[PDB]
Amino acid sequence: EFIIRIPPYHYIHVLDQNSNVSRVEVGPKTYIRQDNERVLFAPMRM
Amino acid sequence: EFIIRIPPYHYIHVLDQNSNVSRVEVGPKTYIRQDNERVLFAPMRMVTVPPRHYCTVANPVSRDAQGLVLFDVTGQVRLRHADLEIRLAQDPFPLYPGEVLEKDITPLQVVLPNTALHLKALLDFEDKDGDKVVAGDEWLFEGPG
Amino acid sequence: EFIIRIPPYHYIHVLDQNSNVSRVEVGPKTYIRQDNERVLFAPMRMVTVPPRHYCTVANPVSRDAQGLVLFDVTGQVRLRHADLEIRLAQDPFPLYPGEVLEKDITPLQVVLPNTALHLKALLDFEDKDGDKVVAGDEWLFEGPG
Amino acid sequence: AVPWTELLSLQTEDGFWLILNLNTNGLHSFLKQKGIQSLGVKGRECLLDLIATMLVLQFIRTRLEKEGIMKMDIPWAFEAIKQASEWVRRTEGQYPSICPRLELGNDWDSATKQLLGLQPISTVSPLHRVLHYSQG
Amino acid sequence: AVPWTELLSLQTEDGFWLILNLNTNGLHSFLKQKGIQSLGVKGRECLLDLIATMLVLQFIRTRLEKEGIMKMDIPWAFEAIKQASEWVRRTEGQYPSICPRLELGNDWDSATKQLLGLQPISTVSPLHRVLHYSQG
Amino acid sequence: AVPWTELLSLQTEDGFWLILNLNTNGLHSFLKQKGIQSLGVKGRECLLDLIATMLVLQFIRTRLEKEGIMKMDIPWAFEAIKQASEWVRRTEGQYPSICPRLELGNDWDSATKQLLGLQPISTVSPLHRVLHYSQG
Repeated sequence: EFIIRIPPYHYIHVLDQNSNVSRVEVGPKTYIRQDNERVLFAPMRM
Repeated sequence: EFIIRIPPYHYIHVLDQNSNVSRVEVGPKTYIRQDNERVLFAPMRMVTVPPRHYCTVANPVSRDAQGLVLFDVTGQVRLRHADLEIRLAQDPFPLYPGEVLEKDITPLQVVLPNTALHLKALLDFEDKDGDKVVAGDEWLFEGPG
Repeated sequence: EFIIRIPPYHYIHVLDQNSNVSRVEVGPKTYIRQDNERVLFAPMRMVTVPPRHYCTVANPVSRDAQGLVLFDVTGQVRLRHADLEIRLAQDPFPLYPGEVLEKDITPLQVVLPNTALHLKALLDFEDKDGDKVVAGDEWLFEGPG
Repeated sequence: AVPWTELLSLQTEDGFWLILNLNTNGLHSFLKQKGIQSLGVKGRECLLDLIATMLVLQFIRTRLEKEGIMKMDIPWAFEAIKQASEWVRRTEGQYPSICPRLELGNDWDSATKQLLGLQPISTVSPLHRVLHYSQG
Repeated sequence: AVPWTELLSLQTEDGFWLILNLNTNGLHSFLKQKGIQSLGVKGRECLLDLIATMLVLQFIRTRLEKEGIMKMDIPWAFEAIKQASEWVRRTEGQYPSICPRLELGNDWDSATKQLLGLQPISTVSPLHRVLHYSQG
Repeated sequence: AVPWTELLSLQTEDGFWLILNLNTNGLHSFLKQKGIQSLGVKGRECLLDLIATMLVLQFIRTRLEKEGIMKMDIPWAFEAIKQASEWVRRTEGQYPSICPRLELGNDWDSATKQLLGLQPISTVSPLHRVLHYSQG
């Protein structure tokens, strides 16, 4: 759950539960979240 | 679990799980944590020291030239590892994380008339007299004090 | 397994399986490994040495003229094989890979008045006096120190 | 119904002193802490014999005053009590104010009553483990 | 109910000293480390006989003071205690401050109480394996 | 319950020395390596008799000090111990610092305690196969 690997030309949305604020994370990147944070869904194509 | 109400003259320790860094929260306050954070234990009393008493705390906090608690860049506190420090009567201080209370509240001992104390220098130091007291020296602390 | 949270004053060793090279990771930090890499063991404490105590570590790290840890070109650390080194009181150092802690925290011994130590030079050296102490020489270390 | 003749069987050659029902070990380790070694080897044996003789005299006076009847000197054991009181009154002058400095009480009447166990011991006093280490 | 006559069966020719219930082996290997060989062959036997005689005298004084009753010199064993005390008080002056330098206590009263086993031994002291190597 | 009279049955004509429970073979092959042949045929027998007499005296002193009681000179075996101590104290002056140079310890008290087997033997010392070759 903690390990997030975004394929090239994909994105996710992750929820800052300390602020109730979400944002998008794009790229051919690996993503590491925190304990408050919560990725909303499995990575979909841009 | 999320709601933390620290009574007056109490403290806790809470663990930042994003940084693996802990710290102390004091006061007559309510505390609200985050989702990463984790309060370690139920709120315990800031330990107090009456007059004519003392205690020794292993691993004391490095304080500055004015007694302000020095911190690491990473949020952690600057201890002095494997030392002791003898604390006399003062306000009910808290214990920063990584500090153990070895000696409890124990009384300052009184020496009677016509009686003295045999004292050995465990480690080299420099007394208030001006003498370089090398480790191994012996002492006569006499008096009714 | 992938998530590694090193507490304050701890360390681990992690194995680069692309190079067969290990190294130490210290700090009050969280650590994230890769797929090749493998953390060897659960995080242990950076060993600390109080005053009037010492320890001996087999195979010490070669440090430079300023005490900066010297490395190999291949990422590995420059040890000094099959030696010892006696460490006195200081900050809680970690142990680089390939180092064994033979002597624990043991106290520096005190010699009493009217008593001395019989000391033998195991290997040739050059003392602080200026004498070429050949191996096999005998010593009288007297005093109450 | 205390042993009377069995005390005189343990009477020493000069006049100094189970039959007492007291922690011996614990009292010796208590007096070891207070610095009895610094009084000389000869001195500490004289002081321990003094304290033991005062303890025997306090046990005798407690035995007598339950029936109502240095000043203590039955006719059949009057000789041993007389020579014990004369041994007490000679060597006591070597030690002025010794029961405060050894932390046992004000004087010997306050000290032997606490050490015998019939009178209370305060929390400010360190004499709480002389009757309770025998309870453990 | 300690053996009394069995001690006098083991009485030496000059006045020096199971019946003691103490680790002999372990005490000799303890004193071997501290440097007793550097006192001369003649000297180490004199010191060991001194320590054994002080141990027997402390065992006697512990036996006596449970019933309440260098200064120690029953009438039937008064002769052996007298000659043992005279043997102690002669050769003790050869060794000033020997119990600190051999790491046994402040003086002989502090040393023999710890070696006999009725008084506590601190962690800063290396005398913890003289009673526990016999427990292993 | 060691054999006492059986030792005096094996008493030599001058005062030199199973009843010992020690590897004889192994000790002789140990001393063969260290160069005892270079001391002369007459010299090596004198040295072996010296070491055997010191071993018997250490066994006697271990037997005595478990009950508490060159300086060692029971009344019934006092004559043999006296003549053995006089045989020791005469020929010991021929050999100064012989136990370090033969690799047995600091002095004879350190050597006989290790060879008897009641005291530990370090890894830096080659005396580990004198008690374990008898275990094989």
